[PDB]
Amino acid sequence: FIKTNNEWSYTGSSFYAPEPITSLNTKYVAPQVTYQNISTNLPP
Amino acid sequence: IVSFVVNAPNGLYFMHVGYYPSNHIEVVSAYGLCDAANPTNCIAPVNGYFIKTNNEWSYTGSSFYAPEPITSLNTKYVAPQVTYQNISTNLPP
Amino acid sequence: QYVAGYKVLPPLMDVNMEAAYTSSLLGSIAGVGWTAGLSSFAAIPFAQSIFYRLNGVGITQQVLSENQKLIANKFNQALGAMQTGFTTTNEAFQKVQD
Ligand SMILES: *[C@@H]1O[C@H](CO)[C@@H](O[C@@H]2O[C@H](CO)[C@@H](O)[C@H](O)[C@H]2NC(C)=O)[C@H](O)[C@H]1NC(C)=O
Ligand SMILES: *[C@@H]1O[C@H](CO)[C@@H](O[C@@H]2O[C@H](CO)[C@@H](O)[C@H](O)[C@H]2NC(C)=O)[C@H](O)[C@H]1NC(C)=O
Repeated sequence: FIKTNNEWSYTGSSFYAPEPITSLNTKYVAPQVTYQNISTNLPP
Repeated sequence: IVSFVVNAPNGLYFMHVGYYPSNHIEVVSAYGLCDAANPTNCIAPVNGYFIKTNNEWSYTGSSFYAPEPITSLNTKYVAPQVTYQNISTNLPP
Repeated sequence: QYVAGYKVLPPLMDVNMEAAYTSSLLGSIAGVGWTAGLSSFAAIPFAQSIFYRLNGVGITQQVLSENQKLIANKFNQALGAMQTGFTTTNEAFQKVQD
């Protein structure tokens, strides 16, 4: 869950290449306290 | 698959029951089925292969030839690739 | 070998048997590793094989889908680097000599 200077995006684990997040690269997990909050630009 | 352990007069003696395939045949499969109208919506088989067969595609496993139509229960959504085989005439659900 | 007198047995199989084993394993290395379980066979062309193998270790599909040529050239020079590498600096060559 990279931050961008180009507002998050996706990057893998072995190459630096930001790209927009989708449902194809994440999973729905129960919330924890340390997770960041956002209410400005909702991810798809 | 499974194993069993028994004693031996100076050691340990092992049974191992495993899968042994036979009567292997050759078929024609693809790498990913994706709609032509919607290029984003592409799926890929899970622990198996998308199969073209005769009495259109179906699903097969990975250790036995058991043809079966694909569902969401044995596939996952994967990003489009140019090498994935397209389909436009009979879309699975 | 006979001045003192001792036999040197040839190995258990002729060189063509090792050639057949290595050729079979090189022809199957592209195809065995695509799905867990060794019952099926998946003799893919080697390009899609290395694409999926490099994708599975934490690389997004986009960069490999757009940069086949550079990684192919890197693979070619990486394989060609060891052709002249057979010298004292190779640990495995030193172990062979030992
Ligand atoms: C995002 O907001 C939620 C809602 O307040 C925060 O979650 C709770 O934070 C309090 C404050 O310490 C905890 O006592 C609760 O246990 C948290 N609940 C859950 C379900 O996490 C969350 O910490 C905030 N995230 C930030 C600020 O990064
Ligand atoms: C399935 O259709 C898609 C879209 O029409 C094809 O994807 C494009 O194919 C052209 C020509 O091969 C390429 O120039 C584009 O770069 C492809 N797009 C992407 C996003 O990769 C795809 O080739 C078709 N597949 C089959 C098997 O017919």
